[PDB]
Amino acid sequence: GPYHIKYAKNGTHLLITGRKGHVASMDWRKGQLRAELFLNETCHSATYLQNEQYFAVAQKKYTFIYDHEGTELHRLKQHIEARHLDFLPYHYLLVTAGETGWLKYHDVSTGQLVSELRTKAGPTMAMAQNPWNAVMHLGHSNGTVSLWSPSMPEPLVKLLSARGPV
Amino acid sequence: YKLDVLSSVHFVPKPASTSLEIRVETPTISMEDAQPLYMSNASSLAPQEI
Amino acid sequence: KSDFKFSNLLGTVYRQGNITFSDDGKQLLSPVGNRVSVFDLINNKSFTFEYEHRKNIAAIDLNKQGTLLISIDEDGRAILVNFKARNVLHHFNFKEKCSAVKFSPDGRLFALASGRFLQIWKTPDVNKDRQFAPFVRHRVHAGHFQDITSLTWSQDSRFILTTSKDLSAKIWSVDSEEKNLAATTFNGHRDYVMGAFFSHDQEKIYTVSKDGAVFVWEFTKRKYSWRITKKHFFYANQAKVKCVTFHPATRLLAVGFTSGEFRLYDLPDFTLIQQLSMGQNPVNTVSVNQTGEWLAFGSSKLGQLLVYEWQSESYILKQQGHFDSTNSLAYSPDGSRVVTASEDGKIKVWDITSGFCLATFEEHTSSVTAVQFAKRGQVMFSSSLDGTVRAWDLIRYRNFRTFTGTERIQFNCLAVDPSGEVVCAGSLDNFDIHVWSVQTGQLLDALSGHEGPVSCLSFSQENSVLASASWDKTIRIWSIFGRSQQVEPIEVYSDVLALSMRPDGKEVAVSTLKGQISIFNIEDAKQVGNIDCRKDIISGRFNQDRFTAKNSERSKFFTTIHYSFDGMAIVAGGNNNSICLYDVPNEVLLKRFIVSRNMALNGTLEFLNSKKMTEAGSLDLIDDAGENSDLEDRIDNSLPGSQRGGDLSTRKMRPEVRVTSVQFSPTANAFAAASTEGLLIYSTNDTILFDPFDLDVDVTPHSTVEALREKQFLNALVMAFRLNEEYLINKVYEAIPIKEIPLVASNIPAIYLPRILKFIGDFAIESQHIEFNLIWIKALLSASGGYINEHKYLFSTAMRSIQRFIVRVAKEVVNTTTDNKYTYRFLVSTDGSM
Amino acid sequence: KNSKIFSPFRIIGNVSNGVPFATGTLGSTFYIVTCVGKTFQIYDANTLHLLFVSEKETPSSIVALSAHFHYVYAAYENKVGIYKRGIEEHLLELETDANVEHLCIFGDYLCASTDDNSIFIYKKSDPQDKYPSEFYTKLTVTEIQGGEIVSLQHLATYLNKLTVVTKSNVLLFNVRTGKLVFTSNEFPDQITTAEPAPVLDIIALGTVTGEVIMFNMRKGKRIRTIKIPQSRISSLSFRTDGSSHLSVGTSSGDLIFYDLDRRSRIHVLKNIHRESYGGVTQATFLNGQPIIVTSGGDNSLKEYVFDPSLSQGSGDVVVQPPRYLRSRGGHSQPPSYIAFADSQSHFMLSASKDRSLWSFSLRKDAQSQEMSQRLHKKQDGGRVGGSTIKSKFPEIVALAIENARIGEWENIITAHKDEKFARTWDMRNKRVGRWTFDTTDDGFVKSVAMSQCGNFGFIGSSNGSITIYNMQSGILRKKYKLHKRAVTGISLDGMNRKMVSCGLDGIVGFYDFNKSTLLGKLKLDAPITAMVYHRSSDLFALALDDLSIVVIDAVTQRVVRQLWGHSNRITAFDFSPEGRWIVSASLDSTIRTWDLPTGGCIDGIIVDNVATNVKFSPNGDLLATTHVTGNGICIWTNRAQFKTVSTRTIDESEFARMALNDIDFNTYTSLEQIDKELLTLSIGPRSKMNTLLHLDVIRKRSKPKEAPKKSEKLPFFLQLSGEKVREGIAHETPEENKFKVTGRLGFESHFTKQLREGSQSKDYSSLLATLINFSPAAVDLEIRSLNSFEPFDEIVWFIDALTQGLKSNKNFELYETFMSLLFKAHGDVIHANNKNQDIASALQNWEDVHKKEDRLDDLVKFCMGVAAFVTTA
RNA sequence: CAUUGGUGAGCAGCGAAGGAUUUGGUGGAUUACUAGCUAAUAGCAAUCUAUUUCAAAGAAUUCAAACUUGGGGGAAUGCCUUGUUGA
Repeated sequence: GPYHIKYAKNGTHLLITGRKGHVASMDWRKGQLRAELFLNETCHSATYLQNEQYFAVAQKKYTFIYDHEGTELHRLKQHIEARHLDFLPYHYLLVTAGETGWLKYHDVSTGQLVSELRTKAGPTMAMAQNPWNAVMHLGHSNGTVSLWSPSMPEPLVKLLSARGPV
Repeated sequence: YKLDVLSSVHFVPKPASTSLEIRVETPTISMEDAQPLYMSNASSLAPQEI
Repeated sequence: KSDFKFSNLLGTVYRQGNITFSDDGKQLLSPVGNRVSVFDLINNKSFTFEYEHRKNIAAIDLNKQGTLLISIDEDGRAILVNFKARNVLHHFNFKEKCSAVKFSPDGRLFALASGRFLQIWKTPDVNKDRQFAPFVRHRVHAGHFQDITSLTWSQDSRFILTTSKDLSAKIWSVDSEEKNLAATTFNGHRDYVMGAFFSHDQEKIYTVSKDGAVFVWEFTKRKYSWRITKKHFFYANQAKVKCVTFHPATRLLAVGFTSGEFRLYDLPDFTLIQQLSMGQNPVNTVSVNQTGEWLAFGSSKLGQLLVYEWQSESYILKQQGHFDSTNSLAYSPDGSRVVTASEDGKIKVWDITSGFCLATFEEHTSSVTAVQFAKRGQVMFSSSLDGTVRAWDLIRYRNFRTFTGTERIQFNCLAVDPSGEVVCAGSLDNFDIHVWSVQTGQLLDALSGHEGPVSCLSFSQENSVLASASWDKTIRIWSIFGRSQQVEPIEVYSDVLALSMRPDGKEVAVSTLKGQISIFNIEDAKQVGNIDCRKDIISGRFNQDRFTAKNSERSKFFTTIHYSFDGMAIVAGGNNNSICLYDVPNEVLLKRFIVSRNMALNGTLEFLNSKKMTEAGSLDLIDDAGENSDLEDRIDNSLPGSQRGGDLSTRKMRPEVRVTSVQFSPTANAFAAASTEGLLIYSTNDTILFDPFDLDVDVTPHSTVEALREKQFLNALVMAFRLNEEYLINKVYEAIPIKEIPLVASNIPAIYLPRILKFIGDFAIESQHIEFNLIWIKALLSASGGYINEHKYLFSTAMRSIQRFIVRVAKEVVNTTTDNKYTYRFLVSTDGSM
Repeated sequence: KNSKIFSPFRIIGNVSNGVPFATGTLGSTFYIVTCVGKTFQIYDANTLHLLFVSEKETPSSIVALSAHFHYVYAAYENKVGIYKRGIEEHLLELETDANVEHLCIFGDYLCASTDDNSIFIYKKSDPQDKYPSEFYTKLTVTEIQGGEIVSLQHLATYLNKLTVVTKSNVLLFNVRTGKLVFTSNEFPDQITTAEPAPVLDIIALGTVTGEVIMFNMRKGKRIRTIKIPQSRISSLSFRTDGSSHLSVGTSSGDLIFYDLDRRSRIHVLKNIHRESYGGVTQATFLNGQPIIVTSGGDNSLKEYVFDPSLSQGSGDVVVQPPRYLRSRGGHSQPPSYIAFADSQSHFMLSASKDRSLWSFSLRKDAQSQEMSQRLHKKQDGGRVGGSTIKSKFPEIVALAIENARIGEWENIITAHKDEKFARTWDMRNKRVGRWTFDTTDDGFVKSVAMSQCGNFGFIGSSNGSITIYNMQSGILRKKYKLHKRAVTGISLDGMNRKMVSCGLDGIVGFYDFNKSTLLGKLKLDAPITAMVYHRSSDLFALALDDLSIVVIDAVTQRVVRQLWGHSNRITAFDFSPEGRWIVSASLDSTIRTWDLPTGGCIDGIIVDNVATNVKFSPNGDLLATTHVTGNGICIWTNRAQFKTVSTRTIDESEFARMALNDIDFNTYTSLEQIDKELLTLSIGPRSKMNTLLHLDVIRKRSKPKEAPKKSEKLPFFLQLSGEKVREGIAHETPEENKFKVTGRLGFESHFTKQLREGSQSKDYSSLLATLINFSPAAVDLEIRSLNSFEPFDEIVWFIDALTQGLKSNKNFELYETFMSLLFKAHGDVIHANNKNQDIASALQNWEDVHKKEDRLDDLVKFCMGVAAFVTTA
């Protein structure tokens, strides 16, 4: 432990990633285990891609894409020390942010880095997608929340919503 | 450096070469490390060298 | 005889934790890995406590009275120690990662930063007897939301300032009645609050953050509340604050940055007094003397320790140690100093008493494998894997000569002629032994005959033959000097790893891969003894091992062995957790010493806790670098397969406990062992043991004093030796009048002659009675000069100690006396005018 | 009765003495309080880990224990103590000589029942006070009211009613008003136990003839009756986990479980605790759990758990029988032999009359374990001969342990009572070994010893033969036959060369183990009862029959010390690790410490119970002793390890009635100067001379390579502006006229005043004292600051001061150093004015003294020339 | 003739209400024993949450922030930098 949990969009599968590197994908209702990885490493968060078949794990320095059975498919060398992972379902983009202060969008279908944006605010403290319009909200140590899209090198909006880190 | 570390320092020494070094006369205490003691008080140049 | 105790640890002055000055300011307490070392700078003496944590020390404190020392490891395990008696009073487990511990300036209470809680306990009375639960809790405070970085006591012991990773500093009152006086939280820092301090008047509170901001807090009108009246900033380009300390009386602020440079500031003005750099590695800890004059900094990466006298801009102390690097050690012929060879390529000369490095030599490019003195002692030789053997002159500290092979061979072992005219080196890739002439530097010849790499070499001091061993399962005795060149090979059952030569030069012992120490007669070339050692050796299971320690054959042999100068004992060590001392004539193990009890080292435990084992594997093997908050900690620079020869970051595996070299002290009953943590020095100096010789009922301490009163000095002295009590020998020794010393000296029995000479050598070196001790030596040598000659090896250590006293202290006195005499004559005699 | 070397530390091996334990809850967790003689211990119910012990021993044994949240109430004699975290918070002293028997705490009322049927009520002074302190009233139950009080219970939802249970019947008292609310109908059988049920108004009562009654206090009538013929109830407890179960403990050691709903017996646990020690003294279900904690007088505390039923339906019918979960324990009878297992003080081996061998841990109680007696299969292949009914090995009279070969093969030997062989054990596996050593002469084993190498085991028989076996293979190797009577001791030195033996015939044999030869034989006046050998010093002591301890040196085979003073048989004795002390216990209830160097008794103790065994820790920090009563081991702390102990002999006559300082403390301080004519260095570090001479060069090395950066706007007087301590020469203040170069009066330094004072008084002793004390920087500054202008008074005075110092012959190395600094700083001044009479005369007088101290050079040269020649040729 | 090759048939000897081999589960140890929860100078442990809000303090032109990249060659369109045009 501790364990970071992510449910699938349809709620049928559960993805748990332990900090010391225990990652398990299961159908919690039927009590069936799809995959179980004992990566001897520091894992921060995991997410499901378009369905339960593929999931991504943010490990010590690189993000890895895994299969339904747990076979490693890709090592995302471009995503460095990602601490948050999000997937935009209708756009097929995987979003990462971490200590580098860089927001990267990756197309899982084609496997091409759609865009990499410089946040210029140090490590990213929080991240959340707006399901209505797929705009990413990032919180920073300066207490500002910035709204981002892959097609703009600068934040769409900046909101001062705290006096310390968000 | 990297290749030596990788081979666990079982390398073959580089070919020997010659260089010239300049020695400045100074009290031998100065060459030592800094603490409340000294080993030798002689000079750093021999009488022949002076 | 075989009563050795751990005395001090050389080679390391700082590993991690916080270094504390004594209240008097005259002693510096520095954590050295698993133990605490105390350096007395004024008296130039040092000692390391015998007690030992199971992990590295994290926080230490010594109370103002100087009587109680509390040290805490990385798990929260604490040990309370009686500083004066050097004994452990109690062991306490706080069940958390205690970041800091501090005694109150009264001494009644001490506080603990254990996670997000501040724990205040009552100090046990040092005079009281040990009891089951000496500590009594006073209070536990839970206001912080994240781990406490540090804490500070007020000068009156009434308030505590704590700083946490919550970007906050908070104040507490030691007395519940005064809780309303101080219940404030200080906010506004962008990063972790590294330190918070009171002013001398205690009306101003300063807080410092990691980002590099200092805030001044005052109780003022906007009705009154704490406010930030002023804000100061360290405009460090990228360096972050790593440690901070404040001296209220002198208003001195010392800040250590991660870039390796520290600044001294004067508060509240924020005037930059000085700015220096100790290196490129972070300054992990900073401490201040009580007077405020000395500042002590420590860097963990290279193990540097630095005391800075900021007033005069001088260095009282400037030292750097070694971890996992020492490959060899060598005693000076007088035993005063010890030299070490390290994988860094640096040779360092350490003073045994002081505990500090006198000189450092950095000529070698690669690891230095061996070091050795000439019989004279003025000169030193060292071999290195860079392919060179270098001779060093200690009078002028110059590399006066360098020997090199024609075909670029790494050298792993070395040997020097007792005449100091021939030097021989061996290698693990050539199978030959190179020989050079010291005066000329030319390669005399290459001895051949081994079918395997040469593992070790040694010249005999008297007959001057050369004995070499190899992994070829054989030993060859070379008669290099003389008109005829002869080689006598001796076969051994297994690969020879170490070799030691008797001071007599008549026998040679070899440690093999089977775990055997076999002794051979050189002249007759036949075995005379054998010692089995596999069962004695303690080898621990590594965390990565998939096989038990019992079935493990990783190191059940000794890679280094040395004789005692009497010729009757062998001290052995290897890549294992035991230093075994054997008695040669009887082939028995006198005693075994455990090298380390640190679970941070890999080979310490024979059995590993099954709780750590899991379906994934051992929890220890999981790498948690990504958790670390600083990028430098997270970075992985490890080469995939390296085993040795690089920095610790390169290995990726835990350090393994091992002993690289062992030697006996030429001048004392002590031995030094180079290991991973440092140079362990075991000595018999304490001598609390009651070891009588030839007692009878009539012999008693009272009867000894009665003999002195009756003026029977010879009988009094002999009876003192039979009891073998130092205090009684000292009492009798100083009560003998000068007139009757020659009478007593001529009549001392030959059996007790080695004991008196040993006592004089130890007593004289630190005593003030220079003339009294010299009179005794003159009487003893004159009376029994012939006897000492007939038995050189029985009196060797005692004689060497006496010569050390005559040369290192007695000469220095007369040398200062005699130049005054000549300086006198010149001033009076010559003409001074105009 | 107070020792000057040792003090009690605690008692090991004790878990419960038989007093019913108390269960308290802190939050969700549970803890158990058990009584251990005059102290109690608190265990964590989840792990049975020791948490706290009472800080001090009570004056009298504890009779009752009750725990509520953090606070614990312990009753002893006529006093009730209140403890928190093992530390007494308040002591309640009752005003009657009657001893307390039972203890009940509900709300703010503390009820204590004395043996005279008097109930004392205490009340909280404040409603928010933690514990009751104030004395409220006293209620006494008379014989017409009821019989002897059996227990005090409080039922839930009762306002200020105390349910007093007596042998005759139950009584309901109102503590607030002190009036009898209700009296129960008389019961035919004597009530022995009472327990409030989890149901309202019902209390379970247990009689002396195996009857359990569910008495309803509200209705005043019986509700049920369980019958247990030919059994005596000792404990009762209800299950609160939603299953209507009732546990009945009996004095016979059996624990029965009933199902109240079904009217059936679930199971019976037979002989969980010994009948001979009181059976099941206490058995309590943990609140809301399937776990039941049981205790008895056999020094054991067990837990049992009810597993979930194996049936998917009808789980209430198919009830799994209770399963043992965990336990803690120790000896049931006093230990007979003890020993230290390792060089550290971690583990001890103990053997008791209960036929069990235990390994006890000083560091943590949970590590204590019982050594297994399961036998290894015979190597030959034949069937081992023994009774099918398994029984423990007989009592252990002697034990011998080594650690040179731990983990390789057997490393313990034990001797048993009236048994003709010795058994081996293995410390690493904690099990009996596979070898058995026989005397081979039809005699019982009286002595066991092991060689330090761990390869040999020596067995001494009652018929006088010493057999020697090999521990790895268990094969007899050698047999010595010198004694004709029983051999009561065997020992072998560290070198495995000289072996020593002693027997009841009174002779001491000295053998050569290597060559198997008789080195000598020594006969003592009286039979020898025991031996202890000190391997480091090669001294061994013999407890003789005439009430003496005789110390003998094995090397020379002569008695060196003989100790007298014991008035009865010496049960045991041991050597201190440093070989300097012997502590011996005798049957006259005294433990004496003897100082071998002086051969006198330095300390003495009087123990209530005779100490059977005495053992030092190899570290020397602890002393362990076992006594004729008590199941534990008494651990003492050696105060000699933290301060010096006087070796003055103890007063004998004073000790019976209860039933030169440097030499006394074993230290000597060197004289300041042995003789006036002898040259003596200064009493200080030897580096001071070298630092003073080479101060500048040492300091140039000290300076940093690069100049520190500093702020341009810096206070000029920052060093002086220090809020206030520094004692440097710079921080000197003047002490209270024409101008003078050296110093105007009222504004001159301390050093200059002393120099001027000395010149007039013709004595610079005061100034020389302060020169030696001055720091090296201060000394250089003062000499440099001396007046160097005509008439050169201060330079002349300084030379005179140093010349006087050389006459003393003390601190001469420093006076030489001060003179060298004078020439360094003012040599040109002296050279220019060498003809001046004042300077010349001062210099000449210095030379006359200085000329005498050349004898040191002659001694120094001689010693090297001979020492170099002696060591070389 | 030898098997220290396999598979069996039987003795001598050992031998107390049987003996041998294998195996699932749980418990205690595997570091040195100061008790549970919380919003913690005290409460709770049956929780309150029907006082849980106010007040005070708290915002660096650091308005800097990939120390984080396998090598060679490029980079239309992107992105970064610099200038420039019109508002």
